[PDB]
Amino acid sequence: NKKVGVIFRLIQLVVLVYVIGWVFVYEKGYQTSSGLISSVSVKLKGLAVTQLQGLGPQVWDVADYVFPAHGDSSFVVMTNFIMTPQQAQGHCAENPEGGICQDDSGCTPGKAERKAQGIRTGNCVPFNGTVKTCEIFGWCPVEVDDKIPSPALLHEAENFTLFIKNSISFPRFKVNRRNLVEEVNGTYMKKCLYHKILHPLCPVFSLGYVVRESGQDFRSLAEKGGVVGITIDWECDLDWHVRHCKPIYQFHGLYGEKNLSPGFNFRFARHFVQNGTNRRHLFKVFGIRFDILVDGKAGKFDIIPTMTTIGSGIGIFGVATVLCDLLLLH
Amino acid sequence: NKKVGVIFRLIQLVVLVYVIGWVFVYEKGYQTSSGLISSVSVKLKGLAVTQLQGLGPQVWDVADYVFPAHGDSSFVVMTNFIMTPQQAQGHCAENPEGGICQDDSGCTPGKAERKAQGIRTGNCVPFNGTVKTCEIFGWCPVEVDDKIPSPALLHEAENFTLFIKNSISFPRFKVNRRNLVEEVNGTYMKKCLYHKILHPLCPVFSLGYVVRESGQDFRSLAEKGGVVGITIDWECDLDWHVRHCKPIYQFHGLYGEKNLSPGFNFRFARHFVQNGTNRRHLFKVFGIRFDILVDGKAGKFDIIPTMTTIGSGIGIFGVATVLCDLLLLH
Amino acid sequence: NKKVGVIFRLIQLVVLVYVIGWVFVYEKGYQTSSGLISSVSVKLKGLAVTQLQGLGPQVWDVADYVFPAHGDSSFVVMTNFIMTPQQAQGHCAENPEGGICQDDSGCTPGKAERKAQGIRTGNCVPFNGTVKTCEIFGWCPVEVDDKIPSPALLHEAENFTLFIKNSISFPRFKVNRRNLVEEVNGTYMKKCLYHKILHPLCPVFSLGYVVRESGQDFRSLAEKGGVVGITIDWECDLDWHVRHCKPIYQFHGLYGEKNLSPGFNFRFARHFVQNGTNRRHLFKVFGIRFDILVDGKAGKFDIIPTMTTIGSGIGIFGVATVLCDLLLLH
Ligand SMILES: Nc1ncnc2c1ncn2[C@@H]1O[C@H](COP(=O)(O)OP(=O)(O)OP(=O)(O)O)[C@@H](O)[C@H]1O
Ligand SMILES: Nc1ncnc2c1ncn2[C@@H]1O[C@H](COP(=O)(O)OP(=O)(O)OP(=O)(O)O)[C@@H](O)[C@H]1O
Ligand SMILES: Nc1ncnc2c1ncn2[C@@H]1O[C@H](COP(=O)(O)OP(=O)(O)OP(=O)(O)O)[C@@H](O)[C@H]1O
Ligand SMILES: *[C@@H]1O[C@H](CO)[C@@H](O)[C@H](O)[C@H]1NC(C)=O
Ligand SMILES: *[C@@H]1O[C@H](CO)[C@@H](O)[C@H](O)[C@H]1NC(C)=O
Ligand SMILES: *[C@@H]1O[C@H](CO)[C@@H](O)[C@H](O)[C@H]1NC(C)=O
Ligand SMILES: *[C@@H]1O[C@H](CO)[C@@H](O)[C@H](O)[C@H]1NC(C)=O
Ligand SMILES: *[C@@H]1O[C@H](CO)[C@@H](O)[C@H](O)[C@H]1NC(C)=O
Ligand SMILES: *[C@@H]1O[C@H](CO)[C@@H](O)[C@H](O)[C@H]1NC(C)=O
Ligand SMILES: *[C@@H]1O[C@H](CO)[C@@H](O)[C@H](O)[C@H]1NC(C)=O
Ligand SMILES: *[C@@H]1O[C@H](CO)[C@@H](O)[C@H](O)[C@H]1NC(C)=O
Ligand SMILES: *[C@@H]1O[C@H](CO)[C@@H](O)[C@H](O)[C@H]1NC(C)=O
Ligand SMILES: [Ca+2]
Ligand SMILES: [Mg+2]
Ligand SMILES: [Mg+2]
Ligand SMILES: [Mg+2]
Repeated sequence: NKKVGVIFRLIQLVVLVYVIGWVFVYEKGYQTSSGLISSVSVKLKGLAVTQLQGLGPQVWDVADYVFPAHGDSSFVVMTNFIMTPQQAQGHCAENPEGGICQDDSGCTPGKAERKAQGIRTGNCVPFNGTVKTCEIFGWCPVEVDDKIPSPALLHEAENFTLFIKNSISFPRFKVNRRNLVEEVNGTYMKKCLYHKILHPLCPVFSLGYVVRESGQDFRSLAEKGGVVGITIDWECDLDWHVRHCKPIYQFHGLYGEKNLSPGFNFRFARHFVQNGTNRRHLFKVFGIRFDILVDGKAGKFDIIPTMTTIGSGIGIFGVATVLCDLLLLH
Repeated sequence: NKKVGVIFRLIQLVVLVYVIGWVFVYEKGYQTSSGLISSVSVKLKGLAVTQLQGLGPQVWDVADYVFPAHGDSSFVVMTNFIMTPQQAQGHCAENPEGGICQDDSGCTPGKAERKAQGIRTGNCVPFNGTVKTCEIFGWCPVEVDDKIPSPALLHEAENFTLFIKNSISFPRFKVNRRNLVEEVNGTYMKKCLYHKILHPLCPVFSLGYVVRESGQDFRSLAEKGGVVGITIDWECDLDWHVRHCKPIYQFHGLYGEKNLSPGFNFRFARHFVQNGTNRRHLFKVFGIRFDILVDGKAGKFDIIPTMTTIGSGIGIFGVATVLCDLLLLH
Repeated sequence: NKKVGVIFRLIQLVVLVYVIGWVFVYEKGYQTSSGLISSVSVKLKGLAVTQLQGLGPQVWDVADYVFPAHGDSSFVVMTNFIMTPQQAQGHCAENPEGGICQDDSGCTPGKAERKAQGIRTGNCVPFNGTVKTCEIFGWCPVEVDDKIPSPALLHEAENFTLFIKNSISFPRFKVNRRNLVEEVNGTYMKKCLYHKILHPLCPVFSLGYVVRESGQDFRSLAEKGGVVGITIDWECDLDWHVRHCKPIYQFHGLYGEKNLSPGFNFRFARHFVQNGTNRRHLFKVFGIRFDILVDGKAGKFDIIPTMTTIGSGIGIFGVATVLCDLLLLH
């Protein structure tokens, strides 16, 4: 019965290497894990000029296309918009999307149950020469978004510069880290663009590069909106120096079927007073949605997790020996 | 004895079924699990007309009551508000809740330590015919919010239509899903409203229906504000087809004591220039805020989790056999 | 030997006391834990007057320095700003930090690849008496933010009052709780300031106190920006009365190296129409970023977790007895 003893010793050494190698080195059992508190700050530096027929050139800056101007992890960068200027409340025709009337008797006074555009007065007024729509009480210039410009108005926003400022701190270990690692210098930040292989630590991200890394064409998203997911990973080992701690950036493309509700869009208004009359400008903005999520874990050596892992390894070794003895007994 | 062997085989088959079933089949240990990256897009439709005393009708559209116009998981829908128009900086009387003075000597120049309304000039001026308040420097049309209208101004927002666009993707499995499931055909959305049993996949949610599902009456919340929590679950099995992956919507009502701090409210201003003077309109908006949280888990068959579960089951079987033998030995 | 036997009995009773005490009493294994749904509401009460050279006093109320006026867990409180008023689109000189030209031939028509400030017409115009900059198309009053005032403009915002309204609910146990505990009352809320020892339940947080508890001086964070992280813990036991459930507030300071990108800052603009011409006021706001994160769990007695913990304890006791017997055999 020497071969059975050799098999027993082989199982013994295998489970020993498993409990000493996988639990300690691979899983970092002797270390302890703690969460972090993260705050994301984003700033854009880009300018795009859009010229519309019958209107002067429009200058767009960081305050314009960044609607969360205060700064948030979730922000929208405007790429295409539909402008309905000089809106004023009054009795006027509605959009043909709500309904088409051939006579005043067909119109019913009240409010539409679904997709209401205003309060119908019960009269049928011609929206244009061909068709007629119900008269409603509201903003007289209706947003007609049936025509979307195929070339993106803010097409210059493809190669803009996006700077992400992320500060993370572990309360258990009392260590504060920032995306600006020691390998990040001022002269380096002056001229650098983020790359997956060349410049990973450069905190300046190109919007077109971010969109292309996610797997989406920038033009199709700029046409009618899009969603891009950015994730920052702070997995690091505090047994080494804090210089080794560096963030990892991953880009994920969030998209759906193109036939049903493609892209991301919303409507906002700028209220102003002109000539003593309250007016507003309505914009249907097709912009790319950027969501930043920060998840990180830090491991530092501690005696209690080490002792617990040693006890678990001893228990696993004992269970393995007992199972081998039972298999030998048959 | 025979009973000893019967009990032994019974425990054997019980632990075998346990390690091959609940542990393996029910808990789905043969599949790996990972998180998702989610982005929430919300769009509101519906119009409400509010006619104030001594003021013309005010038309409110999606851009108006939705203050997060860009689109976020946490958004506030206006249901009631208190409007103080034409606010200009100057020297004027303060609110009575801040302080009541009977003479100029009682007033003290400076700023209030708590609940400051303006820089006190140091003179006692009559707020109205009966009482007098300290003169302060700031917006002279001071907000008087002691009277809240019992009927909600934007009470038509009960049966509005809320569209939620959620795109989730699992980076581990590289599978992208959207709330617009294959059952959603685009024409179904034209005439569907979300229901717990009838229309679970309709992406259009009625605000009143959501408030009722949360366990609250819409009128009481619309009067003085409210908080409603919406959760979306994406638990699915990747071994089946992707069509089986469907989101589950749950509504939670977040409330508290009605006596102390009832509802939810905030204050914002719209700055404009009229007649060469900087003026603003102050609104105390009593509206219901909706917080959308997305959590999902996907499982797909993998060999390593299966092997680990098989090893754990074999270990548990061995431990159970040892314990049964020790118990039968007595 | 009897001594070996009593040693084995001592070891087994020790491990039994361990598995019965640590798992049940200390770790609360007999009860199950679930997550919560949290919504954070913040309200600021404070007024700061900033007087600029050549401009009248400016009143900044809650609606002014709270840019997320609708209310969110992540909000920025304005403490210092650089104001550039009366911005209009035109052909004027650019900022000298972008480029300096000595002749018209040096200028290149087009847009800058990095940090673009506008569309260069191609002519070199004098920015001031000494130096000349490239003429660009855009907002003529180019922002000159080289000089930052050392005293914070909104330095009065140090001892302002911040009220946090957090409502949490556990869907598994259907228990709803709010940060306003039964001990907190209206008279207490009228006059109280949060303290770690004196007033832990007071929901009114002083901004200066919050910044000092995080470990940062308020002056530098007000001058050049800062980030402060607030965490709310709702760890509670449902075996006791709901009165014992009270939130715990912790403040974490998120900072980085001062040499490279110190503090937090953003840029926003207010659009208005004056004299029939579209104009805007651009502000470079240096403010403290406040992030509120809520994480908590609740535990209530259940039979299935208790039975599972009892089974695990019996298994651990059996494994320990088997290992002790194997050691005694050696
Ligand atoms: N989106 C961006 N693209 C390119 N560079 C950026 C961007 N954001 C910041 N930077 C650079 O990082 C440096 C430090 O950033 P910081 O947060 O101090 O901005 P800032 O200096 O206040 O902005 P500005 O350069 O407009 O004054 C700046 O010199 C700036 O040039
Ligand atoms: N809140 C809502 N209530 C009801 N239907 C909605 C809502 N939001 C969107 N829809 C419908 O869903 C469809 C697809 O949504 P999508 O994001 O394409 O809107 P859209 O067509 O860009 O906006 P609009 O309908 O204003 O032109 C639209 O035809 C629209 O009618
Ligand atoms: N930032 C704050 N600082 C000090 N006290 C506050 C603050 N926010 C709210 N409170 C106090 O809490 C009480 C209840 O809060 P609530 O949300 O009802 O405010 P409110 O009464 O709507 O606002 P206001 O007091 O301005 O009318 C109020 O009486 C108010 O005095
Ligand atoms: C009038 O408006 C309708 C709206 O759908 C459009 O189909 C039609 O072509 C328009 N006619 C003219 C002459 O513009
Ligand atoms: C791409 O980047 C360059 C900068 O080198 C810029 O000039 C160009 O306009 C960008 N492309 C688009 C489509 O904006
Ligand atoms: C700063 O770090 C960057 C990293 O690539 C490096 O290229 C640059 O030379 C460094 N500058 C100094 C002054 O060390
Ligand atoms: C004057 O204002 C005070 C404020 O509380 C109010 O109680 C009182 O009724 C007012 N008097 C008149 C005549 O409006
Ligand atoms: C309920 O919905 C209907 C649409 O069918 C609408 O007409 C009605 O105004 C809604 N109720 C309220 C109180 O808004
Ligand atoms: C699309 O799916 C919906 C799901 O309810 C169904 O009612 C509708 O008939 C379907 N349309 C088509 C054209 O299949
Ligand atoms: C002109 O502007 C430049 C910008 O850097 C500055 O250095 C210089 O001192 C200015 N000269 C005068 C006279 O203001
Ligand atoms: C500190 O708080 C007091 C209120 O007691 C206030 O008067 C003072 O202005 C505050 N300090 C600063 C620097 O704002
Ligand atoms: C309000 O709460 C405080 C905090 O302990 C307490 O001292 C005070 O007695 C309470 N007042 C009332 C009326 O309950
Ligand atoms: Ca205006
Ligand atoms: Mg449309
Ligand atoms: Mg009040
Ligand atoms: Mg600068």
